[PDB]
Amino acid sequence: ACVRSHCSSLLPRIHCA
Amino acid sequence: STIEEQAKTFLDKFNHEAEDLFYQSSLASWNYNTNITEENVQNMNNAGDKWSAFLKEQSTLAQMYPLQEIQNLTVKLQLQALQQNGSSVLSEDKSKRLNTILNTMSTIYSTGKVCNPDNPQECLLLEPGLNEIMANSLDYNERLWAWESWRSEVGKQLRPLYEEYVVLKNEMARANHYEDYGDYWRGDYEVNGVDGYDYSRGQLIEDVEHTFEEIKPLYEHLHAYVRAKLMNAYPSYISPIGCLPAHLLGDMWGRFWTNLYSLTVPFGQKPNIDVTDAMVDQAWDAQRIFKEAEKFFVSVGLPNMTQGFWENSMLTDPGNVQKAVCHPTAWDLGKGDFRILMCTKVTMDDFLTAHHEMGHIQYDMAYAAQPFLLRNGANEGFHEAVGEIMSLSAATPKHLKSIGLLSPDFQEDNETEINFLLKQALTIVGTLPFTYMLEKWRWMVFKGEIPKDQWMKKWWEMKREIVGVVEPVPHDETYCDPASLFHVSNDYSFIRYYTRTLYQFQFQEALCQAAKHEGPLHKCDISNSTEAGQKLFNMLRLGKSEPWTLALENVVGAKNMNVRPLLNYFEPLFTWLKDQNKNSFVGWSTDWSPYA
Ligand SMILES: *CCC(=O)N1CN(C(=O)CC*)CN(C(=O)CC*)C1
Ligand SMILES: [Zn+2]
Repeated sequence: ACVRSHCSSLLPRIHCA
Repeated sequence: STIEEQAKTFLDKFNHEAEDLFYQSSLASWNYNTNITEENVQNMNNAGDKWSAFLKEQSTLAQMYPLQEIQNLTVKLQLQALQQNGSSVLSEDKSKRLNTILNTMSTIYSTGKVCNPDNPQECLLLEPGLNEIMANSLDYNERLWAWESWRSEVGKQLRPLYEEYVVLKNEMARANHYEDYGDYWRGDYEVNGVDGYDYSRGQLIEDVEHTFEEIKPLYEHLHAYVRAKLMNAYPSYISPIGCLPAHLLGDMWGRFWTNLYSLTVPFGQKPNIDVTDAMVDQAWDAQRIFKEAEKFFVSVGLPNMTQGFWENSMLTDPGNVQKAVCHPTAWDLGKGDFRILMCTKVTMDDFLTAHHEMGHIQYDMAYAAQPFLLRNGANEGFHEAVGEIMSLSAATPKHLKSIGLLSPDFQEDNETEINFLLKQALTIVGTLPFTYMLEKWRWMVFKGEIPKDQWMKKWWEMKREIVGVVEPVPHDETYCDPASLFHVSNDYSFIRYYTRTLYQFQFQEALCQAAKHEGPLHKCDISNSTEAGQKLFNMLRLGKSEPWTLALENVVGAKNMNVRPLLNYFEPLFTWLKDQNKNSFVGWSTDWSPYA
């Protein structure tokens, strides 16, 4: 699902891609 | 020559470009989130697509290097990260479709609004519109309007899409040889092949249920107490032996019961620890709040924040000249670049949130010592538990007095101790049944233990039995009330909130011993224990290089999650609730509803 996360939060799918 | 030579060649090259491409991407994402423009959206999309492109290509070329032939474990772990991830075996036609469903569902969540039956064209959103009602309203039918309108107007648009989500998600999960997509998600906690520290997916269910059963006695008494109180505040509307109505729980879904504190407070005649007014009398600003968090981590022996954290961070809302996303978020951009984004207000809540957010920074900074692909928390519940324990110590009267937000003569007593524990339980213990139930429902839907013609039937049964929470109005299979929550419509695991909750109390007990705390655990501040920060840093540092079971064991001396520490924290409240509830009914009819 991941590999490396850049910001601790669960951002909305529309604007985090 | 060898194949393990070619693998290191392969990695050293991947890491070089990935370190650059990851940063160009996180930097664009930061720009957008700090300053929402079309050009920043564009850079973020462009930079998003390059990393995705790279990471797809690389992942495929990683298969040429099968782990069996690789003797170096660092290199293996990296090659595994890469091989597993960056892979969608779902066909490009369907992926396209699923990528759309996710977007549409996400949009409908943010966009959708309920225009008032009455009102011509006044339209409330969920935020801040309906959420202001569902937190602050003390009117049954106003809360019920917001609750129902939300589920019957927005949720019913998600039902067609979420049904199709489950199909494509389960195809994707089974193309990787997982039983189902719930099984894939349980895979985050999977340690296989580390003799002595292994953990299987089905084991997670076993420990979640075993731990939950040990928590039922406490929630039962919390629920009984809260219900006895909501009868005073909503006489005529609540059965004394029934479930709590779903629209009366202090937020849109009842995820937290935090907003019921004023209704349910054990001793209101006592002072409220809130220090927001001392913060304001002492003219605290955002800088101060964040320089005080920095001092907390330095006291346990962790580093200071970087120069670049103070230069590049947005710690306040930039006005109307600039559009920022004001969700508190800690950032790890790469290449030594760490930033927090937060619209800090001079409030006790934000003070504690600052400590939660900077804790993620300390985590990210720690595991910078790790190779790129191992720069992650040990499991989806570790980062949140790291956040929560910082907030646990900073909220104590000991610490506030140490920083001068509380008078040296504050009278912490038994009543003061019980009010705190009650407010804490309403937030921490209250979300445990709601969290377990929700992920259970989802596990079961993905598995196929729930037919589409019973999704909402099972949802509300499960709510009644597990959560003790009944719908105020009958809902058919035209509804998708699950997806009316951010994480369900936005495709995110929810068990992380359960696991992080046990972890956090497991961690605090160990750090409070390391720090040699005297009294009850809820009054513990690891503030000046370098031995506590030492113990903590040795786990932060690992990132995801070791199994989460060894990571955990480093801090707590045990290889699995465990509920004794959480239950020891609320023990005084637990014995208080039992003495209180002895003339009330403990337990709930699963059949009584307000529409009976
Ligand atoms: C490993 C992937 C990652 O870094 N994340 C991005 N993400 C998504 O893929 C959704 C758009 C969810 N994550 C975050 O919200 C990070 C801020 C993690
Ligand atoms: Zn957090």
